[PDB]
Amino acid sequence: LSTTTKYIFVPIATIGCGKTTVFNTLNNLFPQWTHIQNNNISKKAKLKICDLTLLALEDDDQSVVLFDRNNSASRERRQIFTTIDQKRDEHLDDTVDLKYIAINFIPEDLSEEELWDITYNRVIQRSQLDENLVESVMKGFIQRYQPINTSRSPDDQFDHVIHLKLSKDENSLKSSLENVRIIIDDLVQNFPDLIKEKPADELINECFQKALDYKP
Ligand SMILES: Nc1nc2c(ncn2[C@@H]2O[C@H](COP(=O)(O)OP(=O)(O)OP(=O)(O)O)[C@@H](O)[C@H]2O)c(=O)[nH]1
Ligand SMILES: [Mg+2]
Repeated sequence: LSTTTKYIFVPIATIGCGKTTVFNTLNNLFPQWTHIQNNNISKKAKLKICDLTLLALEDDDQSVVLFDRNNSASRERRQIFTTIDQKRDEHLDDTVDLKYIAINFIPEDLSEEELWDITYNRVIQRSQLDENLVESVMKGFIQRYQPINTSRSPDDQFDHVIHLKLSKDENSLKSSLENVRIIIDDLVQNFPDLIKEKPADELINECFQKALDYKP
Protein backbone atom coordinates (compact mmCIF):
# COMPACT_ATOMS: atom_id res chain seq x y z
CA LEU A 1 0.00 0.00 0.00
CA SER A 2 2.97 2.27 0.74
CA THR A 3 5.83 0.00 1.88
CA THR A 4 5.66 -3.67 0.86
CA THR A 5 8.15 -6.39 1.81
CA LYS A 6 8.70 -9.36 -0.50
CA TYR A 7 10.68 -12.53 0.05
CA ILE A 8 12.82 -14.83 -2.06
CA PHE A 9 13.43 -18.23 -0.43
CA VAL A 10 16.81 -19.52 -1.68
CA PRO A 11 17.85 -23.15 -1.04
CA ILE A 12 21.41 -24.25 -0.50
CA ALA A 13 21.13 -27.90 -1.42
CA THR A 14 22.06 -30.76 -3.71
CA ILE A 15 19.87 -33.07 -5.77
CA GLY A 16 17.28 -34.98 -3.76
CA CYS A 17 17.58 -32.96 -0.54
CA GLY A 18 13.80 -32.42 -0.73
CA LYS A 19 13.71 -28.89 -2.17
CA THR A 20 10.69 -29.51 -4.37
CA THR A 21 8.82 -31.56 -1.75
CA VAL A 22 9.32 -28.85 0.88
CA PHE A 23 8.43 -26.04 -1.51
CA ASN A 24 5.35 -27.88 -2.89
CA THR A 25 4.12 -28.45 0.67
CA LEU A 26 4.50 -24.75 1.45
CA ASN A 27 2.76 -23.76 -1.79
CA ASN A 28 -0.08 -26.17 -0.98
CA LEU A 29 -0.43 -24.38 2.37
CA PHE A 30 0.03 -20.88 0.89
CA PRO A 31 -1.43 -20.82 -2.62
CA GLN A 32 -0.51 -17.16 -3.19
CA TRP A 33 3.20 -17.96 -2.96
CA THR A 34 5.00 -18.56 -6.29
CA HIS A 35 7.12 -21.70 -6.71
CA ILE A 36 9.55 -21.36 -9.65
CA GLN A 37 11.25 -24.63 -10.57
CA ASN A 38 14.58 -24.23 -12.38
CA ASN A 39 14.20 -27.79 -13.69
CA ASN A 40 11.04 -26.80 -15.59
CA ILE A 41 12.76 -23.90 -17.41
CA SER A 42 14.27 -24.46 -20.84
CA LYS A 43 17.93 -23.51 -21.03
CA LYS A 44 16.92 -21.69 -24.24
CA ALA A 45 14.08 -19.79 -22.56
CA LYS A 46 13.90 -16.02 -22.90
CA LEU A 47 13.06 -15.41 -19.22
CA LYS A 48 15.28 -17.35 -16.82
CA ILE A 49 14.63 -18.06 -13.13
CA CYS A 50 15.84 -14.63 -11.95
CA ASP A 51 13.61 -12.94 -14.55
CA LEU A 52 10.59 -15.02 -13.58
CA THR A 53 11.28 -14.25 -9.92
CA LEU A 54 11.05 -10.49 -10.45
CA LEU A 55 7.97 -10.87 -12.68
CA ALA A 56 6.37 -12.91 -9.88
CA LEU A 57 6.87 -10.07 -7.38
CA GLU A 58 5.37 -7.24 -9.44
CA ASP A 59 1.77 -7.46 -8.27
CA ASP A 60 0.60 -6.50 -4.80
CA ASP A 61 -0.86 -10.04 -4.83
CA GLN A 62 2.62 -11.58 -4.99
CA SER A 63 4.98 -11.46 -2.03
CA VAL A 64 6.91 -14.78 -1.86
CA VAL A 65 8.98 -16.60 -4.48
CA LEU A 66 10.20 -20.11 -3.72
CA PHE A 67 13.40 -20.11 -5.84
CA ASP A 68 13.68 -23.85 -6.51
CA ARG A 69 17.30 -24.44 -7.57
CA ASN A 70 20.19 -26.19 -5.79
CA ASN A 71 22.65 -23.26 -5.48
CA SER A 72 25.22 -25.72 -4.14
CA ALA A 73 28.07 -23.44 -5.33
CA SER A 74 28.76 -20.03 -3.78
CA ARG A 75 28.77 -18.40 -7.24
CA GLU A 76 25.17 -19.55 -7.72
CA ARG A 77 24.12 -17.56 -4.67
CA ARG A 78 26.14 -14.57 -5.88
CA GLN A 79 24.33 -14.77 -9.23
CA ILE A 80 20.98 -14.42 -7.45
CA PHE A 81 21.96 -11.37 -5.38
CA THR A 82 23.69 -9.53 -8.22
CA THR A 83 21.12 -10.31 -10.93
CA ILE A 84 18.07 -9.44 -8.83
CA ASP A 85 19.74 -6.32 -7.39
CA GLN A 86 20.70 -5.12 -10.89
CA LYS A 87 17.30 -5.67 -12.49
CA ARG A 88 14.84 -5.02 -9.68
CA ASP A 89 14.29 -1.38 -10.72
CA GLU A 90 13.11 -2.64 -14.12
CA HIS A 91 9.97 -4.00 -12.44
CA LEU A 92 9.58 -2.75 -8.83
CA ASP A 93 9.16 0.76 -7.52
CA ASP A 94 11.29 2.05 -4.66
CA THR A 95 8.67 1.26 -2.01
CA VAL A 96 9.24 -2.51 -2.35
CA ASP A 97 11.71 -4.05 0.10
CA LEU A 98 13.24 -7.38 -0.98
CA LYS A 99 14.48 -9.90 1.59
CA TYR A 100 16.58 -12.99 0.86
CA ILE A 101 15.97 -15.97 3.15
CA ALA A 102 18.42 -18.84 2.82
CA ILE A 103 16.92 -22.31 3.34
CA ASN A 104 19.91 -24.47 4.25
CA PHE A 105 19.20 -28.12 3.36
CA ILE A 106 22.62 -29.56 4.26
CA PRO A 107 23.55 -29.36 7.96
CA GLU A 108 27.01 -28.08 8.87
CA ASP A 109 28.01 -31.38 10.49
CA LEU A 110 26.74 -33.77 7.80
CA SER A 111 29.44 -35.83 6.14
CA GLU A 112 29.60 -36.06 2.38
CA GLU A 113 29.17 -39.82 2.81
CA GLU A 114 25.88 -39.41 4.68
CA LEU A 115 24.69 -36.72 2.27
CA TRP A 116 25.26 -39.12 -0.61
CA ASP A 117 23.66 -42.12 1.11
CA ILE A 118 20.50 -40.18 1.99
CA THR A 119 20.00 -38.34 -1.31
CA TYR A 120 21.11 -41.12 -3.68
CA ASN A 121 18.73 -43.62 -2.11
CA ARG A 122 15.87 -41.11 -2.32
CA VAL A 123 16.59 -40.48 -5.99
CA ILE A 124 17.02 -44.11 -7.05
CA GLN A 125 13.80 -45.04 -5.22
CA ARG A 126 11.91 -42.59 -7.45
CA SER A 127 18.31 -47.25 -18.55
CA GLN A 128 21.42 -48.31 -16.71
CA LEU A 129 23.01 -45.63 -18.88
CA ASP A 130 20.17 -43.49 -17.50
CA GLU A 131 21.19 -44.36 -13.95
CA ASN A 132 24.87 -43.61 -14.52
CA LEU A 133 23.92 -40.20 -15.90
CA VAL A 134 21.80 -39.46 -12.82
CA GLU A 135 24.57 -40.57 -10.48
CA SER A 136 27.12 -38.48 -12.38
CA VAL A 137 24.97 -35.32 -12.35
CA MET A 138 24.34 -35.78 -8.63
CA LYS A 139 28.09 -36.10 -8.03
CA GLY A 140 28.68 -32.82 -9.89
CA PHE A 141 26.40 -30.81 -7.62
CA ILE A 142 28.10 -32.36 -4.60
CA GLN A 143 31.58 -31.75 -6.06
CA ARG A 144 30.71 -28.04 -6.41
CA TYR A 145 28.96 -27.72 -3.03
CA GLN A 146 30.30 -24.92 -0.82
CA PRO A 147 28.54 -24.62 2.56
CA ILE A 148 26.79 -21.40 3.46
CA ASN A 149 29.11 -18.87 5.10
CA THR A 150 27.37 -15.65 6.14
CA SER A 151 30.69 -14.20 7.37
CA ARG A 152 31.94 -13.69 3.78
CA SER A 153 30.64 -12.69 0.38
CA PRO A 154 28.23 -13.69 -1.10
CA ASP A 155 26.22 -15.38 1.66
CA ASP A 156 26.51 -12.33 3.94
CA GLN A 157 23.79 -10.75 1.78
CA PHE A 158 21.13 -13.10 3.16
CA ASP A 159 18.72 -11.37 5.54
CA HIS A 160 18.04 -14.62 7.42
CA VAL A 161 18.99 -18.32 7.32
CA ILE A 162 16.67 -21.20 8.19
CA HIS A 163 18.65 -24.32 9.12
CA LEU A 164 16.96 -27.58 8.11
CA LYS A 165 17.68 -31.16 9.10
CA LEU A 166 18.79 -33.99 6.84
CA SER A 167 18.53 -37.52 8.18
CA LYS A 168 17.08 -40.89 7.40
CA ASP A 169 13.47 -40.85 8.49
CA GLU A 170 12.94 -41.86 12.11
CA ASN A 171 9.78 -42.63 14.07
CA SER A 172 7.88 -42.57 10.76
CA LEU A 173 8.51 -38.81 10.46
CA LYS A 174 9.93 -37.74 7.09
CA SER A 175 12.70 -35.20 7.46
CA SER A 176 11.08 -32.98 4.80
CA LEU A 177 7.90 -32.80 6.93
CA GLU A 178 10.02 -31.86 9.94
CA ASN A 179 11.67 -29.21 7.76
CA VAL A 180 8.33 -27.78 6.64
CA ARG A 181 7.41 -27.39 10.32
CA ILE A 182 10.81 -25.81 11.04
CA ILE A 183 10.30 -23.22 8.27
CA ILE A 184 6.75 -22.33 9.37
CA ASP A 185 7.78 -21.96 13.03
CA ASP A 186 10.82 -19.88 12.09
CA LEU A 187 8.77 -17.55 9.88
CA VAL A 188 6.06 -17.00 12.49
CA GLN A 189 8.78 -16.04 14.98
CA ASN A 190 11.05 -13.95 12.73
CA PHE A 191 8.65 -12.54 10.10
CA PRO A 192 5.29 -12.52 11.89
CA ASP A 193 3.54 -10.38 9.30
CA LEU A 194 4.21 -12.95 6.54
CA ILE A 195 2.07 -15.87 7.80
CA LYS A 196 -1.12 -14.59 9.43
CA GLU A 197 -2.69 -17.81 10.71
CA LYS A 198 -0.17 -20.51 11.49
CA PRO A 199 -1.75 -23.50 9.71
CA ALA A 200 -3.11 -26.34 11.81
CA ASP A 201 -0.87 -29.39 12.20
CA GLU A 202 -3.41 -31.61 10.42
CA LEU A 203 -3.39 -29.27 7.41
CA ILE A 204 0.42 -29.26 7.25
CA ASN A 205 0.41 -33.06 7.34
CA GLU A 206 -2.11 -33.24 4.50
CA CYS A 207 -0.33 -30.63 2.41
CA PHE A 208 2.86 -32.65 2.91
CA GLN A 209 1.18 -35.97 2.01
CA LYS A 210 0.05 -34.36 -1.26
CA ALA A 211 3.59 -33.20 -2.05
CA LEU A 212 5.15 -36.50 -0.99
CA ASP A 213 2.85 -38.66 -3.12
CA TYR A 214 3.18 -36.29 -6.09
CA LYS A 215 4.44 -38.24 -9.09
CA PRO A 216 5.40 -35.86 -11.96
N1 LIG B 1 12.09 -41.04 2.69
C1 LIG B 1 11.98 -39.74 2.40
N2 LIG B 1 11.84 -39.33 1.10
C2 LIG B 1 11.74 -38.01 0.81
C3 LIG B 1 11.77 -37.04 1.81
N3 LIG B 1 11.64 -35.83 1.22
C4 LIG B 1 11.53 -36.01 -0.12
N4 LIG B 1 11.57 -37.36 -0.37
C5 LIG B 1 11.50 -38.05 -1.67
O1 LIG B 1 12.79 -37.91 -2.24
C6 LIG B 1 12.71 -37.72 -3.64
C7 LIG B 1 13.47 -36.43 -3.96
O2 LIG B 1 12.77 -35.35 -3.34
P1 LIG B 1 12.67 -33.93 -4.07
O3 LIG B 1 11.73 -33.03 -3.28
O4 LIG B 1 12.22 -34.10 -5.50
O5 LIG B 1 14.17 -33.41 -3.98
P2 LIG B 1 14.82 -32.23 -4.89
O6 LIG B 1 15.78 -31.53 -3.93
O7 LIG B 1 13.76 -31.35 -5.44
O8 LIG B 1 15.65 -32.99 -6.03
P3 LIG B 1 15.81 -32.48 -7.56
O9 LIG B 1 14.55 -31.85 -8.12
O10 LIG B 1 16.17 -33.69 -8.40
O11 LIG B 1 16.93 -31.44 -7.60
C8 LIG B 1 11.24 -37.71 -4.01
O12 LIG B 1 10.93 -39.03 -4.44
C9 LIG B 1 10.56 -37.40 -2.68
O13 LIG B 1 9.25 -37.93 -2.59
C10 LIG B 1 11.92 -37.45 3.13
O14 LIG B 1 11.97 -36.62 4.06
N5 LIG B 1 12.03 -38.80 3.40
MG1 LIG C 1 13.25 -30.67 -7.32
